[PDB]
Amino acid sequence: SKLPLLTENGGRVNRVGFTRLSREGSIHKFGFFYEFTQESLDFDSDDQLK
Amino acid sequence: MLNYNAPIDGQKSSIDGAGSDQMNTFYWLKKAIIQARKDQYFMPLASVTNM
Repeated sequence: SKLPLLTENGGRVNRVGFTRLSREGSIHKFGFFYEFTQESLDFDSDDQLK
Repeated sequence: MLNYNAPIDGQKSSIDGAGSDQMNTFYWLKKAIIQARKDQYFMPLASVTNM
């Protein structure tokens, strides 16, 4: 039914169109921290606790 | 803040959790405090007679 059958007299027939979509993506932030007191590193059994 | 607390008196250090504790908690000076011989009179005033 929808075949572009074009005759011999031509004319404005069989016109088409075009589209386009778009994608997306965002950026988030992460992070964490830990705490220590100097004594807990100076007076300690293990040398390289850090 | 993980603090050293006091392992000697019983309080476990913060990083030492569950069944653990500090494993070098003092210092051995390794220099014993010994006493010398008591002063000895009587003994050096003595002649000997061999048997």
